[PDB]
Amino acid sequence: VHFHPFGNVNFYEMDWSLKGDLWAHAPVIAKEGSRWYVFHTGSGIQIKTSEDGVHWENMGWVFPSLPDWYKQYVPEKDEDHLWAPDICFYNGIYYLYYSVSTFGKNTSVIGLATNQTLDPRDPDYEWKDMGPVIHSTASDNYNAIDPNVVFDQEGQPWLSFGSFWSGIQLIQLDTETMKPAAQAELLTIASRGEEPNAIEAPFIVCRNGYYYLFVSFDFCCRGIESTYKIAVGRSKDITGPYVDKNGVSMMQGGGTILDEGNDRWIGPGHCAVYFSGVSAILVNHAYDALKNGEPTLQIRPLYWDDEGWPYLSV
Ligand SMILES: [Ca+2]
Repeated sequence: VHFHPFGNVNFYEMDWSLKGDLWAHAPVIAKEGSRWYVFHTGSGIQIKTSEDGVHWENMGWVFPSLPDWYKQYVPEKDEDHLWAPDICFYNGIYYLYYSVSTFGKNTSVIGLATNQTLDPRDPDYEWKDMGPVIHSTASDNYNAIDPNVVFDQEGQPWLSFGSFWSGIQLIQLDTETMKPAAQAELLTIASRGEEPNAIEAPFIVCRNGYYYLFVSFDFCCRGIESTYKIAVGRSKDITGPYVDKNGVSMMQGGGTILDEGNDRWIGPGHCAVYFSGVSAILVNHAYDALKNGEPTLQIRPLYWDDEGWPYLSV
């Protein structure tokens, strides 16, 4: 995809036995030139870099000091952790969306930071605070966190996001501002139909005339007791209805489970999917049962069957 470019690398031929600094929650990846970059949850948005995409090293962060406008949306926030970023490349600019919120509340706001390049060595490197994208107050029936941008086949950028409450939301973005028009309609596209509504961290990709919505089911942030599961559904239209393998709509708890974790890597969640030629990778974090259940970066090749459904190799 033009907005998540990786060149001519072949993900299927690579060894994904990662090493280095791998602690990470809700990681996303981008490649510029010969450098790989991971952005994840943490103080001012944490950054990791790699030469090959296998050996990772912690670098700095996007915001050394948090913008004052956050307080207008989340006055109660007392720490500097920004959550689940999303990265895309468009018109020579890198758009980094992130979440500003407080655990358990829907008084949240998704912000946008842009940069001309991802390489700090370049004179043009500067993460600019481009303000709020969309927000939720306690009166809203949705939570404005966990953003993901996807450009449909027709070149139209869309923003999906959401966590609990009414579920996964979808809204059109304008190409110029890369923000929703003031009167853009907000549409709900996935929900467990349960209470609490444990669905979040949406990620949409388009493959062979189909849009695939990956989401995280159940619970996070509990170490080895996390119950996260990665689920997926698809639709011919970006707006839905997204349905799973059994024909069940994702608005009614539908979703085909891609990974439920195991006894070594618990509760895999907050995924991202990238392509390069005929290859693809699934990126996510999982709790390390061998290291105090710390959120750990995971990258695995992602295949697709004859029916078009994705699956992880063994
Ligand atoms: Ca995400």
